[PDB]
Amino acid sequence: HKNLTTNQGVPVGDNQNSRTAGHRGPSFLDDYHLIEKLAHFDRERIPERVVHARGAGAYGVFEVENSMEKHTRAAFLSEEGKQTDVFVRFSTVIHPKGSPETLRDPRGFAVKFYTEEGNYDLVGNNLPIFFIRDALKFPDMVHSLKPDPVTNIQDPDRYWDFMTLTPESTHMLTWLFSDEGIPANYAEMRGSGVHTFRWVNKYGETKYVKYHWRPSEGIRNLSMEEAAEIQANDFQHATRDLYDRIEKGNYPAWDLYVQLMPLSDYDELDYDPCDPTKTWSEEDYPLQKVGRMTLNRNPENFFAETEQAAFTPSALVPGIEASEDKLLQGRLFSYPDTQRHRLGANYMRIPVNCPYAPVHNNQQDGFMTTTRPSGHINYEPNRYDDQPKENPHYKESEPVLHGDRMVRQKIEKPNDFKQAGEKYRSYSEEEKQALIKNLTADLKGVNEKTKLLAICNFYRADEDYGQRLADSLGVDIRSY
Amino acid sequence: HKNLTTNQGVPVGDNQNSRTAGHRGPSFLDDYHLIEKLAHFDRERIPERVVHARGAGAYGVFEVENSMEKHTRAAFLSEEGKQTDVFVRFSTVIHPKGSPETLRDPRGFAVKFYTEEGNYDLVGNNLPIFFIRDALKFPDMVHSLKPDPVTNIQDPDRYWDFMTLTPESTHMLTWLFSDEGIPANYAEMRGSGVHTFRWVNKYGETKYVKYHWRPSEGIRNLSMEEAAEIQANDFQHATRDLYDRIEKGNYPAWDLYVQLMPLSDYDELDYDPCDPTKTWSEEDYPLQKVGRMTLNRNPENFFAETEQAAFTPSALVPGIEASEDKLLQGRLFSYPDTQRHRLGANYMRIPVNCPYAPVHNNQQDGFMTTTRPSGHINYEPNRYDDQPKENPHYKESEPVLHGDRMVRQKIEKPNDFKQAGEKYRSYSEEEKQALIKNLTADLKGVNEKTKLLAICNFYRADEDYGQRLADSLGVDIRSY
Amino acid sequence: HKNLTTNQGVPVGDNQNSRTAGHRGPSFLDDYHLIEKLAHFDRERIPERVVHARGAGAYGVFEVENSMEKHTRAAFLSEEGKQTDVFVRFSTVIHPKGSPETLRDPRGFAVKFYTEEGNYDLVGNNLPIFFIRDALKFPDMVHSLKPDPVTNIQDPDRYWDFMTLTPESTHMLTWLFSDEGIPANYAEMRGSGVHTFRWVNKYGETKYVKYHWRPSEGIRNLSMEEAAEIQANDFQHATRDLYDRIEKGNYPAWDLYVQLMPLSDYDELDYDPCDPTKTWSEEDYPLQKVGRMTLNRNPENFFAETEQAAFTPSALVPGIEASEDKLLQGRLFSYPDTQRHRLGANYMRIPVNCPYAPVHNNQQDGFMTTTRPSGHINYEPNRYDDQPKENPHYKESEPVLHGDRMVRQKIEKPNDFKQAGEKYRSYSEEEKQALIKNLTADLKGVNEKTKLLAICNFYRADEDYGQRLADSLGVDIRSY
Amino acid sequence: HKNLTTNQGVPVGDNQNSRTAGHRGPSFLDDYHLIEKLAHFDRERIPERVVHARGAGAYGVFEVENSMEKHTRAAFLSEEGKQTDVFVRFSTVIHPKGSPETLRDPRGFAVKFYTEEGNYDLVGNNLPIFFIRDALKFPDMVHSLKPDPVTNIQDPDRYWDFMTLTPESTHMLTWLFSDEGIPANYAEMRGSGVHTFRWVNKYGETKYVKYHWRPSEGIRNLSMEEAAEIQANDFQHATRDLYDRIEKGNYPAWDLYVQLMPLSDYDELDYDPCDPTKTWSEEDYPLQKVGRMTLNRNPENFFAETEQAAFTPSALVPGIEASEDKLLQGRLFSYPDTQRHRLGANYMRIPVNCPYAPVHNNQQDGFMTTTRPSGHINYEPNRYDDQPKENPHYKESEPVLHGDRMVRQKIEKPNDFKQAGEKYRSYSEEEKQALIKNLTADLKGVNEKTKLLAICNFYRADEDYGQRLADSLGVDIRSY
Ligand code: HEM
Ligand code: HEM
Ligand SMILES: [Cl-]
Ligand SMILES: [Cl-]
Ligand SMILES: [Cl-]
Ligand SMILES: [Cl-]
Ligand SMILES: [Cl-]
Ligand SMILES: [Cl-]
Ligand code: NA
Ligand code: NA
Repeated sequence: HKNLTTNQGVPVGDNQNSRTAGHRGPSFLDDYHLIEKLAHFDRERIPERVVHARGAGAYGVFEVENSMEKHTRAAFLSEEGKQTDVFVRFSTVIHPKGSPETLRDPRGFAVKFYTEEGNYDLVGNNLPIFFIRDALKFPDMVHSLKPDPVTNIQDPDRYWDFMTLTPESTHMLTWLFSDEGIPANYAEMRGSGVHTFRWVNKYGETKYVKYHWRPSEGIRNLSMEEAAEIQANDFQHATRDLYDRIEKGNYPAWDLYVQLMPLSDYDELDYDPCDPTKTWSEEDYPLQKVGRMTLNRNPENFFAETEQAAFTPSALVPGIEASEDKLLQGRLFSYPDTQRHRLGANYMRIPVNCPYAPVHNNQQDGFMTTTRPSGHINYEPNRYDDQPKENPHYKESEPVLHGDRMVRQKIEKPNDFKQAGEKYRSYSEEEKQALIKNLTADLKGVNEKTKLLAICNFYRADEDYGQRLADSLGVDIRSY
Repeated sequence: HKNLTTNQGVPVGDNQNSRTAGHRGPSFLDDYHLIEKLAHFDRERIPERVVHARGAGAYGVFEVENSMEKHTRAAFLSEEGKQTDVFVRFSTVIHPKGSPETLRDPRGFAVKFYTEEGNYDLVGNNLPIFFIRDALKFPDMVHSLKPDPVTNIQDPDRYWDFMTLTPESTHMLTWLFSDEGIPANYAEMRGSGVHTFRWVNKYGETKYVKYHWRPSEGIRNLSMEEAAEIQANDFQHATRDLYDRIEKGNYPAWDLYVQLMPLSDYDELDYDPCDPTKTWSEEDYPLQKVGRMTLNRNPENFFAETEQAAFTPSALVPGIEASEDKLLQGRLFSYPDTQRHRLGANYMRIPVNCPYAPVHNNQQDGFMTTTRPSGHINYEPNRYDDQPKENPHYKESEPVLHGDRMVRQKIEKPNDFKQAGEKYRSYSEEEKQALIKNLTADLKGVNEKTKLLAICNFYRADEDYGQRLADSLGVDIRSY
Repeated sequence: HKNLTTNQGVPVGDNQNSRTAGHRGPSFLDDYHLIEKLAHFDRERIPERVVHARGAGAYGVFEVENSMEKHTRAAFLSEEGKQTDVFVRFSTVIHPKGSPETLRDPRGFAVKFYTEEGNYDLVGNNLPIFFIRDALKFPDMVHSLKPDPVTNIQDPDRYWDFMTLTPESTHMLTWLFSDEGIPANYAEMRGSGVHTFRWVNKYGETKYVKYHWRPSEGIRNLSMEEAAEIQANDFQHATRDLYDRIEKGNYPAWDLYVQLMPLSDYDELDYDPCDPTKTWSEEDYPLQKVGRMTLNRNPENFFAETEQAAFTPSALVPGIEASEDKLLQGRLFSYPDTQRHRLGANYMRIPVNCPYAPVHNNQQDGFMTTTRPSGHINYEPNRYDDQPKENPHYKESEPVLHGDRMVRQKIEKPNDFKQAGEKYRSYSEEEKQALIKNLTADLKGVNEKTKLLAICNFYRADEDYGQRLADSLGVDIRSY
Repeated sequence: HKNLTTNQGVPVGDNQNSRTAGHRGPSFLDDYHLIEKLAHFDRERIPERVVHARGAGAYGVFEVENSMEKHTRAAFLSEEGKQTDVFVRFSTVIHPKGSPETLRDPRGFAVKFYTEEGNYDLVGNNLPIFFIRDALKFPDMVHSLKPDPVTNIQDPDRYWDFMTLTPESTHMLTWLFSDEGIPANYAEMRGSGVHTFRWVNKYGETKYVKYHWRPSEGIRNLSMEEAAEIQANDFQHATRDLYDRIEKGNYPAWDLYVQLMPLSDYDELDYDPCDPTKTWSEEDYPLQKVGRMTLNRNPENFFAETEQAAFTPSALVPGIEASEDKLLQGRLFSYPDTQRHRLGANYMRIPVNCPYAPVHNNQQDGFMTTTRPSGHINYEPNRYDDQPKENPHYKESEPVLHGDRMVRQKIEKPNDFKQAGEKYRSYSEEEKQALIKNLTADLKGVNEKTKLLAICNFYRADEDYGQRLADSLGVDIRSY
């Protein structure tokens, strides 16, 4: 048995009735419990994520099967059997909190590893490539996909205007308009790091790496009709499914594989291996098993832990570094930036975001300082041997720069269409039909000129691809 | 033709490429256009409304048919034919911003009238009563209805626990579990002030008043199966329908009626006329036509005008005052309190929220001061005849207090069940069948003891009502 | 020995050099440690307090000498010898952070008692009365006293305009313009509750109470010239003194006394005992010793503890209640209101603001949720016997209302001048000379009409008082 | 004559009395004017600037005497007689908002030019060099100079610990401990760009540039004793002096000069010309007159205009670019980053911060959106010719990078002592005595080892310098 109290710790005498002039009169200003309770209620909500606002979280463990020390000094990967706690958030992308999990969208697949050398965040999606290759375009792309700023409803005419004028999107659209554009839930779902990163070993040697997550449950997708039948009765079916699996002891898992590529392989490929519109061949750069992640614990509070969770691709650990990928480069900035706005300056002290490894530094103050700081010395260098100092065992690598000037210029070998064609041809006939069906339903209402440009882009990917789409849309492409 | 610019007004040379070390190298910090554009992107979102987060707005006009000056000095009601501009937001209640408009919920019906004596907000719902009668309970009620704080899914076991232990909710639930719990859209929908207010005329005479909005388009509702079939294909159908009517010149309208009641009728009744769980008889207090409101204009920008719209029941104008209704009393505080958090201290300068009437006062500063203030004199009294002064022609009435002490105590004559029984019996047989069906589907999974208490509450309302519900839930109540 | 780390817990390799294109080239965006460290620096500051921005804090203990249970059920006062931890902040009033502590101003004297029945804040000043008697005037008053909104310099012509048109200020000005307007430091200083409060005992009986703190160190004050000489060499002398006394073990202390007055004495006094422009005669309502407070510990971090400290007069504990004082009434609202803005919705979780008594309630979420919440049940009533419940042993009293109606009307018997005359006459001749001197230097540049009004107000207080001031300002008042 | 109103535009009946239960009873919650007026009061303050918090602003004009088009395409410099409007803020550095203007500190000298090609901010100080050369050290440097985080008082032991361990500070300390460390006011004061920037002409040719502002009123300083005498009677004397000069038509002015240096001179020098601890010889790189800035207009409101003013070194206009200076490089980021926090995401719409040049882009939303946005198209590329497009006439230059790797490494030729020794010798004997006096008073209480290191640093600058300082501090340095 417990008293209900104010936030001052005074037991509440009456949690039913306001204080008033007799039993039916107007209310008094001197009712501290009323005003405190209402004022906190009035302040419960914080801004949702700018994208990926709808999602669900879980905790688990990652266990190493094959140590990776030949290729990376990363501590969490250093020995067979090593277990590292994780927190994971899965999400849709474009619509707000509260929106259905049956809509077409990439899915987010964000993993926070609480390592002995700091937190490492791998901020992936299910699909392994992206629509764009430079972060300067990201607000433009998002604004085109988001609901129209007048009507508040998503408009294909708007995003297809953008995508068509951005032909590097063609590979990604070829994946997203398969039925994999609507994963059945979060458990039966692919994961991908998307970018190339750099792995750096104890000798200072560097390889390029890609990450892949393979579901123990298998990959399963929904047709447009299957999605509509679910949407009719449950607009949070994937959140529900994740929670329910874990509560029942049916823990979903993913095996982590990597591909590894010598830096020197740049020069003989017909694409840029750091162009995030590209995959790497699994025949030429085979998947290598690393370990397995199992999610086995639901959060205790959705707001405190899942809504407030903060991931960033710049949360890198020794042995794992960014590549030169221009899309990645902007993400390094945008995440902690948006998080300072969304969550406050001190968002890294929110429990789910805290490292297991020690934090010592000379930062101070900021809104909601709750950590009980002490000491006179908040600057370095200083004369005190016991105060925190830099440690040169933990320097990052020094990537070679091939460029001689500060430039704004597209990468060489963009190759916008080749891999889209390759993906198209890799589809079964049944898969090709679904792609054409899904594209047609999306394109049939859009501006004719934009519709034609879309057909043209897909035709450059593969002639059959583009001709089938033209036929299905009733567009005659003879004069071209 | 226009240049794309930074916020400094410098034309942008290249809106495609980040600044990098050659065409493929990493990105430079000295790229003001990238950082500015990303940072503003990262800050687009503000907190959504704590309740009624999903909604849609429109502008229009209210015209007086019958001047109301014998009963209220309100300027906007003073003459036949007098037109007043309005802004209106319609909404659901419980789920977040992107959530479907096919869910069961009251609907918000908020009207801002830009009058010559200031803005008047009538912050209504479609349904004419409420679940509770004291604002102290509102965070409890909402927390029970909202998604479970662990799972992020709404749970009937939670809100039926609260509602059953809050028997004053019994009238409201008898309306909400009719098919009127799911209006077809925002146009074919009732509106209500819910509370009794006080109207005060030029002689200082006061009557109690209730407001009702009657749709020109008629009232239409959805069965659970009809709601599911719409939900399958459109989670924003009511937002779409409002915009589309207005874009096509098919402007929806509502006629405004009032009921008026002498203060002295308090003793003539077996309920409190300021208990918001109660309606007033239309036989005994007939509806009197006031005028008509027609919505004819969509906003130019959804975020700036609809998302940032701020209404409050305390935005009263001369001749219209609060009643002693303890639920209303809390609302007077909570809206501008939540708005200061949600929108900023200076939220009343946001264009949609600005009055048409002049604003002059001694308030100053606050975040985002954009109004070009001037002058040395920001205090009153002051010796300067030209500075703003108080005006005694605009004093409020002085309501009589019947209570002799500051108390926390329920109103007398709560009468929690009588009007619920009356509403039940007023239903057609078809309507009664839908109510039972809708209650049953909601109750069938809840805790058995709570289930029984719900049945009991409805049985106290009407024996047939409660017995039918018990039969439909397979609960044997012989022996109570 | 410790590593400097990022907020991700990664050891920092180099805390001296930014990442750049060779040893002298421009900087890279991929420098997580630079960006994180700068971005947090950029966010260190929060808004200062709207008034009382300059101040200093200390911890200590209050011990009861005489139990107060005949008069109040307050727990912290129940027994001889009972010790309660306190936090205290002392302050100036008008100028910002960083301003000198040699300026004329009331001094704040704010005490938080961490009691077994919740936190009790007594938010006093050194002087025992105030300038105004209704909170509606507080922003006007402050704006007049604050630096001019154009020039950023305080202007006597502005605040004497307000004060002279607000004759209730006349008693307060009679104390503030003694040399007690400029206390020597925070230790050698009076403290006062200012307001009448209500004390309620175990039988439900109520008395009015005033609080007084008497320094162990005695009261000492600075002449205008003494203040200037300090200001020359130390603009933070009182913050320095408080810290230094404590660091050297010379702990300052105050004895707490009360006056007590029957409610019934209202009707036979020639002033309102809840008018905060009034004191109560110490002959007629003698000082009664309660206990002693000793300050013996400096805070560990000034920002986290003293800057973030939040006091409110509405932090009342059982046995201690507001009076009807209309100035007090506004404070109940304003403090927690400002604090939600200044410190965040969860400011009560900041360590210095936390109660020692347990906190349990159904509030949730809000910016910077750090407390690891859990559970499904965030609503009451609920079916769970273990969840927090109200406790009827802790109801507040029910003050009798003597008023008929909701009114906006000055109190009866304002008596603006009588006590100001009595205080004048109580001054030694030296003290009377200082008063006249300090008033004269402040008034001599003000608008002649405002100057004459000031003289009149003081002449109504006491003829000799007003005549002396007139003589000293060279103003001939014979014709009046 | 005007009505005082609420923010809803309702005339106020009574601005003196709260609404209460009779003339003396407690206060009612239904008092919208009280709550609104107090709640806005409670939200007036915003965070002060993290450094340079104490300052004053004025408007004026800059006029070109000698067109600069041979060296820069900057529009505002393109023709003789061309006038550009400016806003200017002057400041101190380390202490908070209300702190005295008589303290030792660099002074800020920030100029915002409202040009036809956008706003150009030149964010200078009075002194022409800085303490450090890499922005990574800036929060360290500030934390050491700021008041101790425990005591709230500045401590020379703390900043001298840092500066002595940061020998690059030696030149700057040599200027700051002359009596120029305390300018007499803001008018009689030097201005400096400090950094080398790049000027780029219409042919794409680049030179290094330094900026210098020469006061029409001359340079005048205060001794320590002169400063104390002013501080005794006025802690805002420079704020006062600037306002007063302008109000009486005694407009202060500064002539702008530049030095220009070929990029190819890097190897001809024994220091790095982009090391901000270094000046360039006026013999070798002569001062060239550009034009004159006159300040002739005080702001209308100090908060709206001066407190909310936002400058950034990254507000560069075509023809003027950053140099590789690593200190500059961090500032490009930190200013808009801190401003978004301090002022809100939309701080560029605050009037003083608005460009005169047109602003069009695809940014949207954010707190306090007051600009009435419209249109469907908030993304680029898009199919619409009339929407804003990039303009390739406004590309920035492409600086040559001399580095081949991403490194964290100090510049070559730091040369920490040489220019300090040159400055020392350039002082008159009277100036040398003041420098020694000021350094001695600052150093005499610091830790002995730190004291010795300071002496060593200054002795490396010049033997006489160091020996005089050692003699004056009583430190025997013969064994070294
Ligand atoms: C320029 C490109 C991109 C930008 C600018 C960007 C920016 C952002 C931002 C600002 C957020 C909100 C973060 C928060 O509020 O805590 C976010 C979330 C997210 N992004 Fe991205 N993103 C980009 C590309 C990508 C890519 C390529 C992926 C996958 C590789 C991805 C996966 C995600 C995920 C999964 C989340 C949600 C993380 C969570 O669960 O909280 N993003 N992104
Ligand atoms: C209508 C009257 C008043 C209003 C509206 C008002 C409002 C405020 C506000 C808003 C603050 C800032 C609080 C914070 O940020 O924590 C403050 C501080 C303070 N006020 Fe008042 N105040 C009033 C009268 C008084 C009175 C009568 C006293 C003493 C009797 C007083 C003593 C103080 C003190 C000591 C502080 C500083 C709190 C601290 O140390 O942190 N005030 N006041
Ligand atoms: Cl921010
Ligand atoms: Cl640090
Ligand atoms: Cl006002
Ligand atoms: Cl707030
Ligand atoms: Cl609660
Ligand atoms: Cl843009
Ligand atoms: Na191994
Ligand atoms: Na010329």
